[PDB]
Amino acid sequence: TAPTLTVTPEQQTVKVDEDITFTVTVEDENEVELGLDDLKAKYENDIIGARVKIKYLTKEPNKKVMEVTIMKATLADKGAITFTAKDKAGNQAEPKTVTINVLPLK
Amino acid sequence: QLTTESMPFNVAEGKEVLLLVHNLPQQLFGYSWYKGERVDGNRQIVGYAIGTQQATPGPANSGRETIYPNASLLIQNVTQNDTGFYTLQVIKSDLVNEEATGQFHVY
Ligand SMILES: [Cl-]
Repeated sequence: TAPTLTVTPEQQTVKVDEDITFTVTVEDENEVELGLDDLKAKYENDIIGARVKIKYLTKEPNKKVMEVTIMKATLADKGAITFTAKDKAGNQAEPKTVTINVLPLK
Repeated sequence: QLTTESMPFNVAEGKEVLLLVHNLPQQLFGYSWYKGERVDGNRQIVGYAIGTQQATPGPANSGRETIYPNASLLIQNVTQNDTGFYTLQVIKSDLVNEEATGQFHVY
């Protein structure tokens, strides 16, 4: 079959200096690979510098739940992050993207 | 498993100390050194990215600290305020992290 990829919240709007959280869930009948290429590209130094926190709520071979927290939002955090998911047999899941919008504090 | 070694563990004021890392994980994404016993971005000394192969300073960098691709940390012209604990976080390709803390004493 095909892996199931769901991301919550699919879209969110925050203000400046606020934390942004979303959760990515992937599961299948076999070992799944969560595609982190886009997430890594957008927040490489932020992940390494503890500004973006990555928490695996589940790290089973066939089920992975990952929670991403972007702390102290800036207007540059307004953007989109794409995630992919395929099983060992190469059956790809339909990619889902997260939309984030940051608003000035006014 | 992941461990850090202070060489030397007792450093004279104004000398150098190299914090070696040993059991580095298999697939890696980056390293970050933090002053203290906790991983806090406000105390990040320096950061290394596997991809860019570049080293980025942090809020707690005094210019004397330099990280290397082997995850080791070099502090030159050490001061008294440099003494204490240091925390190393290794971010793997799974985006799962391994932490190891070291320390040295300045006399
Ligand atoms: Cl080794």
